[PDB]
Amino acid sequence: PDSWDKDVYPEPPRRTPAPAPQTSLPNPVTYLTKIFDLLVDRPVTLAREFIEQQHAKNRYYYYHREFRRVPDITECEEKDILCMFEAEMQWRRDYKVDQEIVNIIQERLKACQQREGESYRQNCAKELEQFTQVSKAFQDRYSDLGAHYSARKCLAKQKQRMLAERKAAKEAAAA
Amino acid sequence: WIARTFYDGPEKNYEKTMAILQIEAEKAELRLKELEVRRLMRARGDGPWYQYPTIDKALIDHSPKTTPDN
Ligand SMILES: CCCCCCCCCCCCCCCCC[C@@H](O)O[C@H](CO[C@H](O)CCCCCCCCCCCCCCC)COP(=O)(O)OCC[N+](C)(C)C
Repeated sequence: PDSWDKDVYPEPPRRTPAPAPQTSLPNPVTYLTKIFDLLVDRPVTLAREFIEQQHAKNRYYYYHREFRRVPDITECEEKDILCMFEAEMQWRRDYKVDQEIVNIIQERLKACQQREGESYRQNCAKELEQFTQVSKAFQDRYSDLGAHYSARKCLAKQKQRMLAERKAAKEAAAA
Repeated sequence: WIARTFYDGPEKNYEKTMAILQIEAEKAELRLKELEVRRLMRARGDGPWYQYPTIDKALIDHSPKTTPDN
């Protein structure tokens, strides 16, 4: 459906087999789903048509809010409360967006597991690799801040991590 | 409807928080400066505060005193 982007939430082309009745005996599934169609799907469809025309009579729009970029906690003086406030709000918004990204990837993984059925272990390596990469990055960003987290604590954690990385690289170079 | 009739936009609370933070930070730095100024004035006594009285020199009598050597 157009209600969501197909690229963000991909699906395989959905190949389905064709009915191959090898016997002439009538299968009750076909007749029963036809009577279901007649007794259920049409009245629901007509009610939806009524509701959709009534909605089309009154059309109005809502907008997705755009947020400007502001200097982050690194370009903030040690006691300048206003810039720290701006940077903290921006960092919290980014944290929420990252959580939503991880949610999207997890939804992809769950859909793959259910869809591929008995061969999910092989036919879901792509989603597993994507989730592993995203999970590793998210953990590196936000794993251990705890309650009372902030942009300053995240910056300190990043500085410690990249100091360790610089030390390791220097040790490798001077090996 | 609820948002229109009961609440306001994020700008109001955002900028009110900005103003509140600015006031509170100024008050904090003022308190610290005031404590340091009090410490300095009480230590040296060269300020307007902690001025303890000394004898007024207008009480001294500057006249011959029945004896040349005071
Ligand atoms: C399905 C549709 C209905 C949905 C349900 C809605 C019901 C809402 C009831 C609960 C309301 C919760 C509180 C909401 C009001 C908060 C206080 C204040 O903000 O509201 C003021 C309005 O409050 C109302 O004037 C008073 C509400 C009182 C509700 C009482 C309901 C029960 C009364 C029962 C009496 C029955 C008769 C007596 C029988 C004996 C206007 O706010 P304002 O300061 O502008 O906000 C600034 C931002 N602006 C400018 C954009 C608005």
